[PDB]
Amino acid sequence: QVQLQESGGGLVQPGGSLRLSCAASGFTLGYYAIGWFRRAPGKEREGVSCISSSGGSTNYADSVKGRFTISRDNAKNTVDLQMNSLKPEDTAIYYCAAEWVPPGYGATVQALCNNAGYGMEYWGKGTQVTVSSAA
Amino acid sequence: IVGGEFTEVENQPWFAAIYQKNKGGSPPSFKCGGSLISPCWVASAAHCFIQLPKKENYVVYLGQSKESSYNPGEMKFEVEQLILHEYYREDSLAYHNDIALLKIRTSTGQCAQPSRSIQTIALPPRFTDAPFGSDCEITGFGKKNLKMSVVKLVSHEQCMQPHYYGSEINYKMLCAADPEWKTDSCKGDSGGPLICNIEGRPTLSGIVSWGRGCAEKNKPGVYTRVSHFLDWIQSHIG
Repeated sequence: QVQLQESGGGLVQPGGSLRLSCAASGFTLGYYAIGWFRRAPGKEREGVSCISSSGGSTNYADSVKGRFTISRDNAKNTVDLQMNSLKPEDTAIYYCAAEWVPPGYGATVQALCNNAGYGMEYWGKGTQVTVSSAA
Repeated sequence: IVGGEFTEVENQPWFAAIYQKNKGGSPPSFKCGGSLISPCWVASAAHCFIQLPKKENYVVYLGQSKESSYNPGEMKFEVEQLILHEYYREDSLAYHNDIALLKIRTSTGQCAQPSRSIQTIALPPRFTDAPFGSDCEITGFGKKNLKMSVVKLVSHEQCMQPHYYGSEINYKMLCAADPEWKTDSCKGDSGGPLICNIEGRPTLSGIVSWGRGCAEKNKPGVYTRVSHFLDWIQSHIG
């Protein structure tokens, strides 16, 4: 009965901002590291931004450093992705994914984020973010 | 694992943490240690799986270290084969033929790829063991982070003494302890490796199986003698 659900997808003007949210039902999201991955038209899945279960560690793809901000609320069972200064290059389907990090590894979530999300336990169906002059 | 030091990214890169799955999105529970003997095969103890011998219940993690970054694509493994020794029996205190094989694969179906943090361990030559008194090293999460320690092989004659274990020790087993009785394997180290040198090559000589107490005087840790299970092992592996 475990479900991950993204929300916040829409159509925004280049330079605009948009906030995504990932909510879980059926389990406690706070035990899990969360990663935002995206697939743009034509390209393969890439890690946008990731965060550890407690929120102490984060990682960002170079493409979005200084523009995106990931955060979470383990009381409300959510993880958010704040997107500022949006560019057409950001147009894609954005997925939320959750993975339990076993004890005995480094504190970093960098390798969690740089590998296209292969092996991530749980996945949402994804939400569409489109940046265009058509907005 | 009583006493010793915490390992790093190049210490015991063959060690495998074996977890049991919980219902729903609850994080898994640590169950046993194990050793990567082939890119696709982990060796552990049968008594770790006798309650729930179906492979779907478990997940294996590799490359554990405080300096290694967790990558689920290469360090998490599902079990596509769970093989317990067909003549595993539980005696009064000892396990007999306490050995099991787990065939592993990533989410994309790959086996373990060697790295700074993930290496296989060599099997012993048939019926060949390090001399008694040799320094072997044990490793585990047993009684937060991976630890390793050094124990010495104990002869069967010494081990089969009445004030030790008597006739509950056979020659398909291996005894090892600290001469100062201060270091030893404990609850939660089950299935983990006993690494001895044979011809100056690190070798999986033992699999943590049982013992009365932990680092208790006159009672050393008992191990499955891997050198006597090669035919069995390679009968399933290759």
